[PDB]
Parts: sequence; C-alpha cells; structure tokens
Amino acid sequence: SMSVKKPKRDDSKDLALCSMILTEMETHEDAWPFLLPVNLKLVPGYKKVIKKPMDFSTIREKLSSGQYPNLETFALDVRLVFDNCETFNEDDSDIGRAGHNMRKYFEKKWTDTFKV
Ligand SMILES: Cc1ncccc1N[C@@H](C)c1ccc2c(c1)OCCCO2
Repeated sequence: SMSVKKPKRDDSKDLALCSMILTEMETHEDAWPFLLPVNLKLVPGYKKVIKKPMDFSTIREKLSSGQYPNLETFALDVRLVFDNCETFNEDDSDIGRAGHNMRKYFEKKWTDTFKV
C-alpha cells in the first residue's frame, strides 16, 4: 500500500526472454497455422465467432513496439492463440492437434524460463 513496497522480481530481462520464447514458437514445426492472421475474408465464420483473433506475427509486432506492459500480458496473447484454435478447430484435426502441441510447448518454456 502507500509507502509499503512489496519486493519485486527483476523484470529487466523479460523482453529478451519473451522474444526468445516467441522465436522458439515461430520455428516450431507445428507453428504453421499460427504464423499469420487468419484471413477473415476467406475463412467462413471466423470473424463472427472469434471475438479477438491473435497470431504469432501480431504478437511479434506488439512485442517489438512496446505494446506489452508486462510478461503476463504477453502470455495472455499467446494463450489466446490456442484458445481461439480450440474454439474453431476439432481436437482431432491437423490444426487442432497443432494447437494443443504448441500450447504444451509454450507452457513448459514459460515455466522453465520464469518459474524460479
Ligand atoms: C489457426 C486457424 N484456425 C482456424 C482457421 C484457420 C487457421 N489457420 C489459418 C492460418 C489456415 C490454416 C490452414 C489453411 C488455411 C488457413 O488456408 C490456406 C490453405 C489451407 O489450409
């Protein structure tokens, strides 16, 4: 509270670490469904059903232009990619399985990088 400061983790490396994690995501074999925005003009239903589209290139642009206040807002956007994927894709489809795979991949890197 006022004049009662909580000790805080060193956040000075977060930008570099999130960029590294995103690079590993981008280069993953199963990243192809997520590298660019879904084309709202070519993919029926997507614009109406998915209220907040997100993809790796958009995340990369936001990371590069200071649009994430902290590492938690970065993780929200990454998870939003896979949440959208689950909404629109059957689990037993190529894109659906890709999403599950990339989510697992992300969360381990996230834990290993930032949880002690
Ligand atoms: C992640 C996601 N969720 C719902 C719909 C599409 C997508 N991914 C988009 C990028 C995509 C993937 C596969 C596609 C495609 C486009 O069209 C062009 C070629 C055919 O195959």
